[PDB]
Amino acid sequence: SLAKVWMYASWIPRGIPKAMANELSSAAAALAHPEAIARVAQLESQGKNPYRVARA
Amino acid sequence: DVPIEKIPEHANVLLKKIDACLEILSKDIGEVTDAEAHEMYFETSKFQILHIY
Repeated sequence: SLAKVWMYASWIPRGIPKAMANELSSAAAALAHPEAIARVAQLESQGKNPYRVARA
Repeated sequence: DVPIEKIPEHANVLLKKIDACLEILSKDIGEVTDAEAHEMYFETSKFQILHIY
């Protein structure tokens, strides 16, 4: 189908940053204090962008 | 010059000596409990330490 064609066409573009993205996500889960991660989850449950909250 | 009745006196002396030894050697040092000695057991945990109060 056309969806498979789009998948096999966009595989190589979509996957170039996936390594660094997963690296940053995992390094955050590991190095960051779990209270900060819990606060992030809370704020996202409250419909807020916790990155903007942190910057503010 | 040593009669046979004087032997148990010597045995009593040496018994006193070895008892004074064994009452000390019967004691032994237990496992250390100072947290400063074992802080790295917790530093190296797979998760960060939660200071919960």
